[PDB]
Amino acid sequence: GTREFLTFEVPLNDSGSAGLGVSVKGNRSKENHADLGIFVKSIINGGAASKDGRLRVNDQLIAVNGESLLGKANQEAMETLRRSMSTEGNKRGMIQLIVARRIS
Amino acid sequence: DEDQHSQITKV
Repeated sequence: GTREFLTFEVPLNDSGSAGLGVSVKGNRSKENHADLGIFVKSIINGGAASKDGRLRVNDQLIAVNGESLLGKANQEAMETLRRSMSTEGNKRGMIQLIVARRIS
Repeated sequence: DEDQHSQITKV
């Protein structure tokens, strides 16, 4: 019982150029070699994510702008959020986010 | 448990 979902709305009115203000990186199963999703590698202390006050490194992504990523590779997912954050989420000024983090 | 071939993407 050390897992909790986190849905956040990240405004990038200014970060629109930086995408949002975070570095993403996903893993891959050891044997299955299947993408294990993306994880916040490093949040730009200043971007939209860091300003949101709800984004923290080591947070696994599940859905961005109402678009799940579990149905795609890490690179595809990070790219899916990239476009979703700089094309659909920015359109209004903020992108919807859904990440899962373990209690630690 | 990565394959030592990960990568980061600035978003």
